[PDB]
Amino acid sequence: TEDQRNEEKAQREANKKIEKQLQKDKQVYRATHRLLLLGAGESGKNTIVKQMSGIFETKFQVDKVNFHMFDVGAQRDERRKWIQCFNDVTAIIFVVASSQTNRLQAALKLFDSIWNNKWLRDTSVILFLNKQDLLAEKVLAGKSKIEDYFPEFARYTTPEDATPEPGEDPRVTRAKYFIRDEFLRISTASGDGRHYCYPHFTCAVDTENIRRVFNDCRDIIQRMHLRQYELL
Amino acid sequence: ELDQLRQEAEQLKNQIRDARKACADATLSQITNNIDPVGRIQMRTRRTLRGHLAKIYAMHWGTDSRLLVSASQDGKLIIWDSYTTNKVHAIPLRSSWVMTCAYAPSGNYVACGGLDNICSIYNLKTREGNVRVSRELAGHTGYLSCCRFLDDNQIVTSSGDTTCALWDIETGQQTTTFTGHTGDVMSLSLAPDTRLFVSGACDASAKLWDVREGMCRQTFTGHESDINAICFFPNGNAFATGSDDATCRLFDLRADQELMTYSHDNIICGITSVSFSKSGRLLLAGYDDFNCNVWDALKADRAGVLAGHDNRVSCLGVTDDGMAVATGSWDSFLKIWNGSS
Amino acid sequence: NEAFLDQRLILERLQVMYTVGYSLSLATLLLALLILSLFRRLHCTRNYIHINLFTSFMLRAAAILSRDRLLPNQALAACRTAQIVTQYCVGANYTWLLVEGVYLHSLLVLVGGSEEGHFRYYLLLGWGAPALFVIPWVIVRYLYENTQCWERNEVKAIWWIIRTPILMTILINFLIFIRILGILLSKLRTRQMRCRDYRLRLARSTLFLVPLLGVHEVVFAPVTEEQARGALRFAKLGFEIFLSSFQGFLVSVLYCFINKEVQSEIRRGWHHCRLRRS
Amino acid sequence: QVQLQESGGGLVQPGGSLRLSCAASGFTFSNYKMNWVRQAPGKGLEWVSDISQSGASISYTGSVKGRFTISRDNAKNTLYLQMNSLKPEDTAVYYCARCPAPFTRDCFDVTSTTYAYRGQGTQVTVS
Amino acid sequence: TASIAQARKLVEQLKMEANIDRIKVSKAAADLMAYCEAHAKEDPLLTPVPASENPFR
Repeated sequence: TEDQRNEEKAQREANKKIEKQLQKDKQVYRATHRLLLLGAGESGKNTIVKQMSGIFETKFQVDKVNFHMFDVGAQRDERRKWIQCFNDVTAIIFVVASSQTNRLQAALKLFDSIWNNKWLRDTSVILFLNKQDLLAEKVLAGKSKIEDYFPEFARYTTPEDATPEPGEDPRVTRAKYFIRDEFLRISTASGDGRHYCYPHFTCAVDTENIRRVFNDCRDIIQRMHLRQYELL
Repeated sequence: ELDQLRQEAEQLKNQIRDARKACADATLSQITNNIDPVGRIQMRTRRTLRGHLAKIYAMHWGTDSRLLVSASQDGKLIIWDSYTTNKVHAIPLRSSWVMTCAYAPSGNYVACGGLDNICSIYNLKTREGNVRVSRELAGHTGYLSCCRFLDDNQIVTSSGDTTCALWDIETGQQTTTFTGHTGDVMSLSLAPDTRLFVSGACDASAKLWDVREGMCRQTFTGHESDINAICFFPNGNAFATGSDDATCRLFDLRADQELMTYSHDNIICGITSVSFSKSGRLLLAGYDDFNCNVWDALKADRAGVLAGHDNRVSCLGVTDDGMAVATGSWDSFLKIWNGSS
Repeated sequence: NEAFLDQRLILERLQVMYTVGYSLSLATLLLALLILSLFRRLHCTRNYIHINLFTSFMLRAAAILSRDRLLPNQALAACRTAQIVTQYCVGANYTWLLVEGVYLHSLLVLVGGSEEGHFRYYLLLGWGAPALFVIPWVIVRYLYENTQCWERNEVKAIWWIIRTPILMTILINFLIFIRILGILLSKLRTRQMRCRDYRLRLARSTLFLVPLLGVHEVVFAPVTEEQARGALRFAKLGFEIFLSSFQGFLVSVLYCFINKEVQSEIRRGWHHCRLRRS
Repeated sequence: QVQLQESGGGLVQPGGSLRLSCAASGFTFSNYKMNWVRQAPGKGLEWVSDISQSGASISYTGSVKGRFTISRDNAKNTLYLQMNSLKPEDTAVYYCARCPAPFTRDCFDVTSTTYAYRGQGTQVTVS
Repeated sequence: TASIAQARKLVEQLKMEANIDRIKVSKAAADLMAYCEAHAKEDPLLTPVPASENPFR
C-alpha cells in the first residue's frame, strides 16, 4: 500500500538522521582520550585531581588534546566486577603512596592483578609514586619501614644508569629506585599482552604531572599504531 | 556467645542438607534418557546491527518482539527495528558507563544504569517527539548491575552493594529493600507472573524474593563461583544460572535443589548470559570463549554452536514471541540469529 | 656460437621468468582484493588505502602485460593507448605508496584530532597527481616528435617531463620513512630489549622500502631487444625485471598478508566455516 | 557451599612453631589459587602468602619469607601454612581465602572486609 | 557488636526458609518434561518455521 511506503520512507529518514548524528559523534569519541585514575587508597588522588557520587569527571585538555579522567569514588572495595568496564581506556593512571597495614604490598597485589587480568591485559598502566618528600624524611629519620618490610632491600644497589638527583640523599634515591624496580619486575614478569608500564616519580606539585601524562599517552598511541602496522 | 550461634547455623545447614538429600529421589538426566535427542540446531545470522561504536553490555527485547534497545560504553542507547534494521531512537546518556538497560513492557519507558549509581528512565512517547529523562532514581550506593521493569510504575534494581530495591517512579523513593546478599548482585530475573524474582550474587548463591512482602524465601547454593547470569524457566517453576565455572545449572523452586548440570570439559571460560527458548527445551548460553552454545535443557547435550562473534558475548536475548535470538558482543555488533528448514 | 646460444637461452629464461612473475603478481593481488573486499570485518582508512594501492597495481601489471603481448590502424592506436595507460599507472603506483607513507606519518606524528575525513584528499592525490603529470607529456608527444606508439625517450626534455614527479614523490617517501624509522628507533631504544629487537628496525626498513628501490626498475623499464656485449649487461637485464616482479609480489604479500588482524580473522572464518560444514 | 574451615592456632611463646591447615569441601581444589590472609587485632586485613594452581608459583608478603612455608595437597583438598619463628607482631587472625575464578593467575578481591570465599577466624597469639 | 546481629539475622533467615516443605524431584522433573512436550510444537527455535512466515527471512 501507499501507507506502508510512507512509513518505510519515514523510517529511512529517521535512520539517516540518526546515522548522521552517530557519525558526527564518532569523531569526538575517537579524538578524546580516556584515563582511569585508580589510586590504591589515599595516596595523593585528591591533590592530583586538584592540580589537574559514584564516579567523577575532570575534563582537562592539553595541546588541543581532550582528556577524560575517571575517579571511582563511591564504589565498594570489590573491584573484580566493575573493572572490566574500563578495558577500553587508553591508560590506567595508578597512584602509589611511597611512604593501617603495609600499603606498598597492597599496591603491588593490586597492580599485578590489574596487569594479569585477561581483559585488562591490553591496557597500559602509568605509575605515579607520590609522597617522595614523605619517603625522604622517613628515610632520614631512621624509621624502620622499608628495610624490615622488604627483606631484599639490604642486598640492593642503585642502578648505574639513573642518578638525576641534584643533592638528595643516596639512601632516599636507593629507596625510590627499589620501589620502582619492584613495580617494574611485576610489569616485566609477564609479557602476555601488548601493554606497557611508565613509572614516574611525582615529587613536585608543579604542573608537570599533566605533561608526563600527555607524553605517556602520546607514547601509548604511537606504540599502538606502530604495532597495528606491524612496524614495532 | 558467637560460637553457639555458629554451631546453630551449622546444624541448621546440616538439617537442610539432610532434607534435600532425602527429597532427592531420582535424576532428571536419568528420567530424560529415553527421549529423542533434539538434533543438530543450525541457526544462521539473519541481520547484523552495526551502529554502536563501543562494546555492548546490555540489550533487551520489546514485548512485541520487534524493537530492541542496546546500550554501549560510548554513552548511546540505540533502539533498533529488527525487521528493517533501521534505528528508531538514539539517546545520549549523561554517564558514559552503563552496564544495563531495560525496555518497558508498555514500550513507553527505557531504563539505563551503570557506575553512576543511579537509574535513568526515558519516556519515548513525548509530545515534542524528543526523548528526555523522565525520572532519576538515586539511593543505591554501589554501581547498578541490572534493572527490570516489574511494571510501568515500579522497577527493581540490583546494585553493586549487597542490596536490591523496588522503586516507585511516580514518587522516586524506594518502596522495599531486599537485603541478605553477601556480594555484588550481578543479575536478576523476574518470574513470568511478576510475583517472584531471583537475584544471583557474587557470593556463589541465589535467592528467591517476593515483591509484595519483601523477604527471601529460598536459597540455592549449588554453584562454586560468581553468578553472572540467571533466567527463569518458561514454566516459572525453575531457573538456570551461569557462573564462572563454565557450568549452567538448572534449579527447581519446589524441589529446592539442583536438577542437572550443563558442564563440558572443553569449556573453560566463564558464562556471561543465559536464556531459554520459548518452550524451554533449548538453553542458549553465551560464553567468554567468543562462542554461544545451545544446550538440550533436559539432556545436557550440546545441540549447536552460535559462532560468529569477534569479541566476548556480553548479552543474549530471546524474543518473547520466540522467533529470533539476538547476541550482542564487545565488538559493538548485534546479530539476529534464526533457523531455517 | 656456444656463448651466443648461452645469451639466447638466458634471455629466454629471463623473459619467461618475467611473465611468470607478473602472473604471480596478478594472482596475489587478486587474492588480496578478494580478502579485503569480501571479509568485511576490515573496513577502515588503512585498508581502503591498501585496496587502492592494490588496484593501482592491477592497472600497472595488466597494462604492461597487454602492451607486451600486443607489441608488434588498429595496432598503432592500441599500442598508444596501452603506453599511455602504462605511464599513468607507473605514476599511480608511486603516488599511492606516497599516500600510504603520508597517512602513516600523519597518524603517528600529528597530535590530537585523529581525523578520518581526509580520505577524499588522499584519494584525489593518489589518483590525480599521475594524471596531472602525464597529460602534458602525452599532449607534447602527440603534437611534436610523434613516434608510432612509443620509443625510448630521445630527448631529455621528454624523459624528465615524465620522470621528475616520480623522483619527487620517491624523495618525499624517503624522507617520510626516515622520519618514521627514527620514531621507531626511539621506541626500540626506549626499552632496550635485545639485539634481535634492534635488527628488527633494519628488517622493517628494508621490507617497507623495497618499493622505493623500485626506482631502478622504473628507470631501466624500457629494456632493449638485443643486449650488447658483456656479463653485467644480461646480469642487470635479469636483475631489474626479477626485482620488479618480486616487488609486486612482495608488496602484495608483506604489505597486507602479514597483518595480524587479517590473519586472525581469516583463521576465524575458516574455523567457523569448517564447524558449520561439519 | 564452599565451606572453608581452618584448624590450628592458639598460644605459643615467641620463636615457637605452629601449623595451620585449611579444609575445602565445596569446589574443585585443583582449579583455584588459594592464599592466606591475616588480620591484626587493631589493623586491617593483610595478604600474607599464596600458592598457584599446581604449587609452582609461591610468593610471600615480606618479613615472613623463609620462616613461613605454604603447601597444598590436591588429593585431600587441604591447604597448609607451616609457620615458624614467631614474634609478638605475628598475633593476628588468620583466614584461608580463595581467588574468585578458576584458571586465572589474577584474583582481585581477597584482602577486603566483605569477601565471600574466605573462611572463618583462626586465632593465633604470641606471648 | 555487629557480629551478634548478623548471626541472629542469618539464623532467623535459615529458620524461616527451613520452615517450608519440598516437593519430589521426580515430580518436578516430570512436570518440566510435561511442559516441554506440551509446548514443543509452538517453539520457533526447536522446529525451524518455514521461511514463508518467518519474519527474519
